[PDB]
Amino acid sequence: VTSYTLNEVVPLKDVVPEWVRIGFSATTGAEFAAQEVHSWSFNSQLG
Amino acid sequence: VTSYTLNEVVPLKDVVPEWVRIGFSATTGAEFAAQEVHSWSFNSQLG
Amino acid sequence: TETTSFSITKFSPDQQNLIFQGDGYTTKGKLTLTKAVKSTVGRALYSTPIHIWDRDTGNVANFVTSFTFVIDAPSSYNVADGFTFFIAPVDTKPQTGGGYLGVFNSKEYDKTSQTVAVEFDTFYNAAWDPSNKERHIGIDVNSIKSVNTKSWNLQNGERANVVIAFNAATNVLTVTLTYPN
Amino acid sequence: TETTSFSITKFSPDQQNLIFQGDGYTTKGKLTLTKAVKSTVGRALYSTPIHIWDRDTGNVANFVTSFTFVIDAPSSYNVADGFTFFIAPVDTKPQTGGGYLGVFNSKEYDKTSQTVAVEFDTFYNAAWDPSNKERHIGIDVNSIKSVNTKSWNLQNGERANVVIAFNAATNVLTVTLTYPN
Ligand SMILES: [Ca+2]
Ligand SMILES: [Ca+2]
Ligand SMILES: [Mn+2]
Ligand SMILES: [Mn+2]
Repeated sequence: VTSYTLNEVVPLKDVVPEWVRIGFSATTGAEFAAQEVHSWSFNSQLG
Repeated sequence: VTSYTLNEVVPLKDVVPEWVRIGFSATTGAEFAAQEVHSWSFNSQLG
Repeated sequence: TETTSFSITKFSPDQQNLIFQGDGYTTKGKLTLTKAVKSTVGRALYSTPIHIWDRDTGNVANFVTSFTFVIDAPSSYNVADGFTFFIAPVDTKPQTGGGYLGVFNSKEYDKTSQTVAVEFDTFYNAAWDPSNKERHIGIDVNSIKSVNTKSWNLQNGERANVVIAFNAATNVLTVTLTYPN
Repeated sequence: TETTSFSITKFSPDQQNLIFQGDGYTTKGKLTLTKAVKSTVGRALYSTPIHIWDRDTGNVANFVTSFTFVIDAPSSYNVADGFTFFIAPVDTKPQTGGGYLGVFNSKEYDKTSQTVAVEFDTFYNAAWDPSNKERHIGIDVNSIKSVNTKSWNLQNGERANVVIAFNAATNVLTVTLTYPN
């Protein structure tokens, strides 16, 4: 198994609005590739 | 503590579409009352 | 596999994940469907569409919902029409008000309705409510005339906890209503 | 208190709880953001707005997301532009394409962007990517220029497992990507 980990402090309250939408993006240019997602889980708790 | 329980067989697949919305409704007529909900939790699992 | 869960223990004035119809609105940490006013209707829908069954596999979802509600009427002899928990198509709009509870339009079986509702009926409508004239909890399938009802004694202003469960292996829909006292 | 949770282990051809933008579509159990075609963009959003912080209490949500993705390119020296997981305002629409990943419009900090993205950048844009020209994972806040990056060796066609967690107590966003071999 090979893994990579990165961490950063991000003050969410100051960057995003109270309600948001979460999602995925992908683009290609003159060089390209296919980008697929096979599965997705998500859990949030406010309060 | 007073409780009430009702059971019935309902063949969901034959009455509602594959995708649905869940919610609450309330009405008043010549006679009325206030209707309100204080908390709401839901869990479903397909397959 | 596909699952979905949510829990709201207190409503925001700007509850973005809900769709409001009629007089429904959020106030003081609570969801108000109707205020104590005549001839009105209010509905609130969770905005995510839920995947209930899969045409492809024939699978049907297992699900459970829990909620706390209150009915506050002027008196035990002046209360109408009732409140429901319902499952309907994604573009559902309020239907006939009054004794139809904002969800059905007839006591006759309307296959185009595609709605299942669990009602807490506080007013007796002679045309389709149980003969005994008692308030009751009922399971509604495409029609305002319940397929099964259970007599229930309304406790005015009191908080009732309700649990509604559907067991897909069985097709059984169970409803439990409880009062502290 | 509010909680939200969802799991999708296989995508339906009619995934009504997702919003698709650009070429995003579902097919064969999978969500395709882009095909291996030149100059294109695709996005897929979960449709329910998520309540991330509260005005009132000043509370901030703890959250965790996990997903499996694959990037399939013609070869190791022909791959662009990349993929991201992002958090944006509810009304978000695709922004600039190519090196901007469909989520940003500039390498300068843009407060009005209000978008945080975790990128998996496969193509070196000289105007703002790390000087080493290596492919990398990065944390982006209102800009295409990451605040922090980590070199990453793309395994062409391999399924990567990613976990992205946010700890409201420390404001620390953590990203972990794992490959089987
Ligand atoms: Ca009635
Ligand atoms: Ca790049
Ligand atoms: Mn009835
Ligand atoms: Mn980059």
